[PDB]
Order: sequence, then C-alpha cells, then structure tokens
Amino acid sequence: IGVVGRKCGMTRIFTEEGVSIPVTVIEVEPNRVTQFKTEETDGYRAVQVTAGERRASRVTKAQAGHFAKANVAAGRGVWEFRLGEEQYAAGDQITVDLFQAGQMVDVTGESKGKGFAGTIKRWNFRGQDNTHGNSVSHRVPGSIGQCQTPGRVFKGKKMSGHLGAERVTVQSLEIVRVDAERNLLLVKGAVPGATGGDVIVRPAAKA
Amino acid sequence: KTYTAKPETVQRDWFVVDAAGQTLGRLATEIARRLRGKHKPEYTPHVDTGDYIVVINAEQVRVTGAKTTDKMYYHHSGFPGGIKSINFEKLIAKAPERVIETAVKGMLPKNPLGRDMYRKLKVYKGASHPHTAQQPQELKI
Amino acid sequence: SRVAKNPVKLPAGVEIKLAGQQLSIKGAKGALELKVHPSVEVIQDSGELRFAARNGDQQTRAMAGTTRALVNNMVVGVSQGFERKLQLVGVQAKGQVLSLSLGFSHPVDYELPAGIVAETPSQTDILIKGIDKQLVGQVAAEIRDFRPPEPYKGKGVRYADEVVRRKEA
Amino acid sequence: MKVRASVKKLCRNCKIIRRDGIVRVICSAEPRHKQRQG
RNA sequence: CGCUGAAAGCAUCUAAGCGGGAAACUUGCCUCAAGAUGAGAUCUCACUGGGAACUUGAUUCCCCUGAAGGGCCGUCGAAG
RNA sequence: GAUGUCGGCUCAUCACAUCCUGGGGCUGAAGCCGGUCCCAAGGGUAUGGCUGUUCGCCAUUUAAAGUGGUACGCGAGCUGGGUUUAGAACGUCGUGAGACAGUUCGGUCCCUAUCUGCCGUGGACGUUUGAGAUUUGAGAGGGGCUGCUCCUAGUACGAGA
RNA sequence: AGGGAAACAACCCAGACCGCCAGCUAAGGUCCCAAAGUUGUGGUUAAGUGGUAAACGAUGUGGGAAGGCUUAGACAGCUA
Repeated sequence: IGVVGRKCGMTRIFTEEGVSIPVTVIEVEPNRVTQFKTEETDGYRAVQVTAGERRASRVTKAQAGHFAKANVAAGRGVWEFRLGEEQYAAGDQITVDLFQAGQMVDVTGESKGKGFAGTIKRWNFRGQDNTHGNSVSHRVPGSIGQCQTPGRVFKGKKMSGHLGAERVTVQSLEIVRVDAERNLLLVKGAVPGATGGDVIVRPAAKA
Repeated sequence: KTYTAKPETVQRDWFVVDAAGQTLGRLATEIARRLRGKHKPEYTPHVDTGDYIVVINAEQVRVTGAKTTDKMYYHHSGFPGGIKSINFEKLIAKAPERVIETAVKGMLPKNPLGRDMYRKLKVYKGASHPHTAQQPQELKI
Repeated sequence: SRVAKNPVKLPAGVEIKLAGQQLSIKGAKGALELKVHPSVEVIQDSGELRFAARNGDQQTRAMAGTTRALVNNMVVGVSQGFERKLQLVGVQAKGQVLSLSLGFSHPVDYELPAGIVAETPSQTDILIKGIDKQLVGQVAAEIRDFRPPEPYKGKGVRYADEVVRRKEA
Repeated sequence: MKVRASVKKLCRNCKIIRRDGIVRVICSAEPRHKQRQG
C-alpha cells in the first residue's frame, strides 16, 4: 500500500537546534480507490487508485465507465498497489494519514530526461587526454571489445544513448512532516524527477 | 506413386500419459514417437501426423541412479558470464513440467515441424488436466 | 557373530503394534515410537522380537543389522530414560528453554523440543533425559557446538568421558 | 585435514574410511594423522 | 562439525535415515519484462441494416452505415 | 596481389593456481600475531620520483595493492616516447663504398560503417471482433566493497609483558 | 565420387557408363533426433565409469587358486 502524489519542489526545514534538513514536498491530493483486485477474481491482491481531475472530454467512454462503476468521478492516471492483507472498498479514500513522522519510506518517480548522453555522462567513463598529441577523439569511448576472440561485442556493453525518464526508486527517506490539513508529505532529501511529476510513496522495503 | 499424408485430412487423437513414476527419457521417447507420428502407417516426414499428448503428474517423473541431485540443466542468458544451471530436483520444485518438456523437445527435430509437434504436447503438474472436452484416453496403462 | 540374528528380548512393558510393513512401539516412560521399517526386512513375533533379511544383497545385510539396532535402542528407550551428562561452565536451567553463558557477552538461550528434557543437578553440569537416543545425542551435539573444548587451559562444554586432547605451550 | 594422493595408517590408532566416495583417515589419538583423500 | 547406525557382537557423519554450516548458489532489494508466437489476466466501452452472383469455414460485389476509439493537424513540455 | 610493433591512455571480458574480505582443519596455534592446507570468484584490488619502458628500484599509502587467457585483449578507439626509411655525428670495424653484442639529436599514423556485433530509439504486422486503461511474472539485467574509534572489557587468556 | 567414423584429402568399407518410387549386402549400426532389436540367454558394473589419464593410495565389488587360526570352544567387546 502507498499513495500517489506530485512533487512540488524542494524546500528546507530548520530544527530548533539549528540543523537545516533538506526537504522535498510531495503534494498528495487524496487518492481514490477504483478497484480492489482480489486473488479469487484477479490472481493477486491489489488496489487501484486515482488522483484527481481529468477533463470530461479527455476521459474516454471505457475509462469513464470504469470510473463510474466505482462512484469516484476520477482523474489523471490510474495506479496500482500490491497488498498483503488489506480490505478496501471501491469508493474509499486513502490519504497522507497512512504515514507518521519518522517513518522511513520509499519514493519512486520518473527521473529527469537527459537526452542522449555520452559515455562520460551516462556511464562515468574517463576522457582521454586533451592536448598530448591527441587526435580528434577527446571524449569518445575507448575500445569496445577484444580483438578476434570473441570477434563481437559482448551484450550489455556500456555505450551511449538516453539517460532518460526511466523509473527510479529512492529508498529509505525519512518523513519529516505529515501535513494532513493541506495534504502534504515533507520528505528528507531528494526525489526522482522534476516539479509536478507523478511520484509514488509507499513504505520502506528495507526496514 | 506412394501415399503422402496431407495436413487437411490427418486424423489426430488425444492421449493422457500418467507420469507417476516413469523413467524420464523412456517416457519421453514414446511421447516424441507419438508427436512425430511414427506409430501410424500414414507417417510422412514433412507433415505432422501425430497425436496430442497430455502428461499429468509431471513431478512424479523419476530419474535413475544419482541423476536427481546431479543432471544439471544449462542455459546461457546471452550476456558475458551468463551461464546458468539448475539440477533435477530444484527444477522439479520450481517448474516441474519443464523437465518433461525439455526432454521431449530434445528428442523432436529442430525444425518448424519439431515446433509444431511440440505444440501438441500438453504436460501439466497435478493429477488433472483442463482437457476433458477433447476426451483423451489413457495409454501405456 | 552378526547382530540381526540377535533377538531383541523386549520386556513385558513394551506393547508393540505389528502392522505388516512398519513397527509402532508404545510403552510407559515414553511411547509413540513409530518407524517405517524398510522393504528388505522381516518383522516376526514370539515371546521376544527378532529380525531377518529377505534377499541375497550386501545392502540389506547392513539394513537388517541397523533395524535390530534401531529397535533395540527404541525398545530400551521406551523402557529407560536415555541420558547424557554434559559438563560445562555455568548452567541456569529454568524451564523448557536452557540458559547458558559460555564465555561470551551474550548468554545464548537454547530451547528444547518435545520429547527431551534437561535438568540442573549440580553447578557445572547438565543431565539430559529422553526416549530416543537419536534426539538425545543430537541435542547433546547441539549443546556441544556452542563452545567446543579448547585444549590449552580447558574451556567449553564436554562429554561425560575424558579423551580430550590437551596441549601445553 | 591433510590432503594427499596417498593416505595411510600413520600409527596403530588410524582407521581408513570410505566416506561419501572419499578415502579419509580418522585417528582416535592424534588429529594431525587425520587425512583427507588418496 | 556432527547424531543415530550397521555391513564388520565392536568402532565408524552413511550404507538406509536425520542435522548444523560461507560474501559462492536460489530468493529477498531495484529496473526491464506476454514478439513468454506458450503472444497470459482484469475492469470498462463500442457496434443489434438490406440485396445480388457463384462455389455454401462460405467468399466476392453493390447500397446504406461508418461507432468505441486511433491518427493527421495546431499550441507546446522540466519529453526529445 | 600486406594479418601495420613495444609501451602508455580509454574500455574491458573470462579463469582460479584467492591478494583482501568470508567459512574451516592441523599446528612446534596461551592471546596479538602467525605457518601451512582445504572451501569459496560476490564485490573490491594504490598515487608518485626515475627511465620509452613492460619489468624493476625507491617514496608514501591501503583491507589488499593477486596470478594468468583474451592476435604477449584493445592504433577502420587515441598516442607515437622505444624499435623505427631517407639527415647528421661519436666510438669501433673496413683501403673504400659502407657497416654495427653500439650510442646520439631529428623525423607524414588514411578511411563518410554495407553486413554481423553492441548501445539507444522507432515504423510494420501479429496476439482470433475491435478499443481505453490497469496488470501477473516465464525470463533478463543491475546491485553486492571496506576502514577506524568507541560501547561488555583492560574482561576471558597470559607469572608478567 | 558413394557409405561409415558428429563435422574430418590421406582412416574403415567400397572403385560412380546411364535410367528405376525393385531386391541383397559391406564397413558401421538398430530408445528419440534418424533407417533398423526398447531382441533373447548368462553375467559384470553405481562411476553417468561408459563418455579423457600416470606414478602411487584405498575393508569398492565379482571370480578363481592356496595356507593356518577353525567347538579340548577362534577375530573385537563384561565378572582376579
């Protein structure tokens, strides 16, 4: 179980003893249960949620009927949460209330798309020398493989292209503040993605 | 000219093999024999005149000697260093039907016909199969 | 001579259950001893119990002897309380769990399963009581690897005998 | 243990055992005459 | 490192049968993943008209009808 | 009718005959240390002064600075210091042109990738009427390192240290 | 050339005049890839030996010859 919110940028909190703790603030408009997938009817236990406000003209008839079984009147995206043993009816509303402070949590978003990186930026390679006789290749990868054994490049060779919008989980981030009146998690540190990207906050896998 | 079987008017039957203590490859050789259609006088080597074989208790299949803890199964994942192995008993715990499938697959030809014959083998795990509509009858009782 | 042709000579207080393929031994001071007797084995009856093989193998020749030995210590453990006196350093026996601080910062607590029981007759000693010698010897070995005997000064948990190899530097 | 290609009974208390396909030697007196395969 | 234990009245980790045991191995952690042609599963939505020829998984042709939705296009993006 | 060296850079990949880290046995192993031999390949595994160096010798680190295969991996990825064409000089040999178990200064490194491979990213079709979304996970990849001060305790051990 | 030895001038069998939807064989083979014995009788072998290999080391097991210790009561285990 977890929650779906959007990243509102990073801020800071000073404690009274004087340490500034770096804080990202994950705004969680309250998530609305659409299905409850049971192992009898679906093979596994899970719950679908929704987070608010799509236009009427952007919700298709299949999608509107799915959002009208569950009397939810629902919004951008649909997300899923594998469950162990929890019971949610298909109209319920899970909020930031499933988090306390302290409360180590795992946060996943989509990382910021760097476009088509080179091997220095993508895989932290070394550059060759810039001046000592070096011909045209100052920033290129070096050799790829070995000569005639094997006579081909091994799979998974580190080359260049698209440091992009992959899914990244950042795990064991402490919850600084659960602010349920205006629906906020304040989370210690960095979180993957830009401001306003969708971000999934569920408790820590390494506890 | 001699007879050629032709894939529109080939007769196929459904059969249940109960692998409840059978030797692995001595079961697989009769299964592969019946998937190619070697037991029928209408055997033509370029058309599959075989039968559909259901195998039910495919974790009660049995290897002789010390092949239970031994008999590694290998596969290379494609990446360097990526050779991967599993023995008989951890494969019969993980995916029990994969034993009696890779035995029969290795004894079929390495053809698109061998793929088409392998599609007629339906091995399962427990004592039942989801094929009561095709009505298979038991063989090698 | 060979041991399978040596009969069991069970006392009167061992009321067995002949079942055809597996033996089931009941009695007082412990009971419920079941053993799946193997295929190459004969279990017959008289005033006493006795065993014989079935076929001319060297594999069953070991098996009839071990079946007589298993039912020998099985019967004599249904009759008597199999023991062991493990001598150690510091034993605070309290209940179904055992508590011993063998020279570490933590006192490692050892629990005892069904069957076995351990007592505290002295300050440095443990007497065990059980109905099968299998589990008696197994829990004695499970106590023993908590701290094996150091040779030089001599520390750890021992057996009842003294054949521990001691060295001087 | 002491791994050789030729295990022997070094003293009278040594005893040769085929265990799990390995020719080992157990000594009831001195564990330095324990030796593994041969 | 063993318990019990014979073959081999004993002794023996073993031959049957039971245990402990490492960053190795399989999970656990993260990511991709049904082109997994074995192409899986859920929830929801859409379509509920005639006729002719020839050969009746029936196909082809004409008329009407083109839905759910997808796209082209435009304004763009912390996506490229 | 050409398979272009040694070294360095950049990037590697496997083995295990294991350098560290992990698990053990024996000891002429009291403890801190060790010696040797098994088991283990998961991850790690210096920066420099000199010389063209590989190596080596030093300096200073580290838990450790492993050994090897890969065209002594890798120049259609770079260098071009060494060898190394043409210039010149020294010593030596030769009457000489010239030469060298030799030294010495100087001296052009071409290619826009078709195919396999590899890293990315699409277009087609198929999944059995079609569609919007959400998914299970067969399988695959990544990851996996380690030091120090303290806390029982100056205790167990050791005459003591 | 052909067939066999997986693939393999030189090894084995055999020397292709042409056609055949005829038969019998050689080397090699007869569970399935793949044509033919899941053939018969008697054994051996538990290592996957077969399907890589030396000095030497092993109560691994089958067979065949021989000695003496062999109930006045032997080979390891209890009552001076």
